[PDB]
Formats: sequence, structure tokens, C-alpha cells
Amino acid sequence: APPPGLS
Amino acid sequence: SVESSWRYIDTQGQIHGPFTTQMMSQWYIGGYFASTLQISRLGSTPETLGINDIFITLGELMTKLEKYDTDPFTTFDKLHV
Repeated sequence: APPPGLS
Repeated sequence: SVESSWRYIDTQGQIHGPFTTQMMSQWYIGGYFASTLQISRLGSTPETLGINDIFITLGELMTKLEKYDTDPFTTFDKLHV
């Protein structure tokens, strides 16, 4: 599951 | 035995963290981090690479280590903490 603030 | 805490700056310039080496490792292995991502090791303990509390790109962290195993974060703690 992705790190906050990065997509 | 110490584990590092890390921060990073997103593209909107917001600072996220502190996140542990293990967490950072997982995200790295997940393929979530760009080499241009600005990251920082928090100066919680001494360390031999010389990166405490500075902001450098992930790509630059790796040029400094000159070798990584599964990820630069785990490598750092193993080799420099």
C-alpha cells in the first residue's frame, strides 16, 4: 500500500 | 540495536514521516519511490556515511552507499549505524 503523498 | 527514522518530501513540498527503516524498505521494494525523491535520515544516533538530518535524493543516497542489497535504507542501518 502506497506511501502518503506519492502516486 | 537501533533502527533509523526517515522523512521525505513529496512533489507538493509536504514533509511526511518519520517512518522506520522497515517501512521505507517495504515501500522501496514495492517500487513506490522515485530516485529523485528527497529523503532524510533523522540524526537519532551517530552514523558513518555523513547524512544525519540532511535532504538528498534517493539516487544520491545510493551513489554514497555504492552498494545495496534489497534496499538502501536497510543497507544504511546495517553498514553505517
